[PDB]
Amino acid sequence: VNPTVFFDIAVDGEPLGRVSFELFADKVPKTAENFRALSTGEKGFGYKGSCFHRIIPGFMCQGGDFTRHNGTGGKSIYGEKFEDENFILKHTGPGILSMANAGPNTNGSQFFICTAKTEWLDGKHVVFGKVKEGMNIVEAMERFGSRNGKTSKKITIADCGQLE
Amino acid sequence: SMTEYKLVVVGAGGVGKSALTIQLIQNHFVDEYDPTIEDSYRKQVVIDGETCLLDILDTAGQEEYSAMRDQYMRTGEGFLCVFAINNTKSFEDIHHYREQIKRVKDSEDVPMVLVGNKCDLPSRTVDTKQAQDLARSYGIPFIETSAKTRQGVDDAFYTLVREIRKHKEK
Ligand SMILES: CCn1c(-c2cc(N3CCN(C4CC4)CC3)cnc2[C@H](C)OC)c2c3cc(ccc31)-c1csc(n1)C[C@H](NC(=O)[C@H]1[C@@H]3COC[C@@H]31)C(=O)N1CCC[C@H](N1)C(=O)OCC(C)(C)C2
Ligand SMILES: Nc1nc2c(ncn2[C@@H]2O[C@H](COP(=O)(O)OP(=O)(O)NP(=O)(O)O)[C@@H](O)[C@H]2O)c(=O)[nH]1
Ligand SMILES: [Mg+2]
Repeated sequence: VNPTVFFDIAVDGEPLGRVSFELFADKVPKTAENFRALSTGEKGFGYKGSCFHRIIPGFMCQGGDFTRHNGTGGKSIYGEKFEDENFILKHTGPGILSMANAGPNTNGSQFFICTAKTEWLDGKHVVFGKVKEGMNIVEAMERFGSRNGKTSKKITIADCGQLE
Repeated sequence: SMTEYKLVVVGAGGVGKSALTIQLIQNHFVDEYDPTIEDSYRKQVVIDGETCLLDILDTAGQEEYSAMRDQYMRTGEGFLCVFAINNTKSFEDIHHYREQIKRVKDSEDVPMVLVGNKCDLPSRTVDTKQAQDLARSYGIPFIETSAKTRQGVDDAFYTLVREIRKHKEK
């Protein structure tokens, strides 16, 4: 019974659409639980209101810094950082949801959604979910990105939570 | 108009390439870590009485992308080769950057400055004489810097321009 969560995406405050994710709790339960709880806001903090700060067309959309809103922060429900749970799952193609990090065992809240296969990240970033519905919303986000990832409009998680 | 100099800042992840560049350009320092994809900056300066424009490429130290440096090494005119004085591995990583640069330029005579950054920290593992000896063996200047205190920041970039001038004025 893998949980499902959603992001309602907005672009400079204007609704874009909903992306939903399957979280692979069957393979990466600690990492899935972190993302699930951050999506509900149940710890009193989480993804709601935060932005996708790095969008690189052809590669990925990255977000999740809800503490500094500048791409350097974020925190997990276990502490500022937690360990790499496992590297069972690979970056196989568009839609893969994986943890950002600053080196081994530095998972926080930042995550990325692939828009292509990124196999050179295998074994270094923990894959823990995939887009279930609304992949075309992630595709629509790419036109607000750039070569180095700086975005040209504010792409926000206007709302988020867990689905039944 | 003033001469433009294409400077490229290289070195291992976390040595302070970006902090040095942002201190030079924007006069501030933060201890947050924002690992670089690729950034470019411009600043005009006066060096030895002559005004010029620094075009600075701040490169990624992210080690998995070492095969993606050829284009910026071809375009760059001089290289700030940065290590951190409290990180011996980053000092060892210098040699490979210089080897790459020498291969792209087909030259032992490439404008380059060796920068030992984070000299404000008490946890030093690379001594000054060790870095001075390496720079001498490369035939290039060595400067110790702190992006946090601004020690040596202007000097390191200005010295690299002086090296480019010496290479393009013979
Ligand atoms: C060399 C240029 N270049 C490229 C790249 C590479 C390629 N290829 C490589 C693969 N080749 C195939 C084998 C043939 C084709 C050519 C093409 N063009 C590019 C870009 C567009 O050229 C400018 C990249 C890339 C990535 C980095 C640095 C430079 C990079 C980099 C820096 S930091 C990081 N990576 C991990 C980062 N860490 C943090 O953000 C920490 C912040 C602080 O603590 C929490 C938070 C993180 O977790 N992610 C989540 C995962 C995706 C990742 N960001 C990211 O953005 O990757 C960008 C990109 C484009 C996927 C890769
Ligand atoms: N004490 C001190 N800390 C420094 C100094 N320069 C950089 N730092 C710190 O070291 C960390 C990494 O700095 P940064 O400039 O991002 O390094 P980088 O070489 O650009 N890393 P990357 O290759 O990933 O882009 C940051 O936390 C920064 O504040 C310095 O001179 N002194
Ligand atoms: Mg940097």
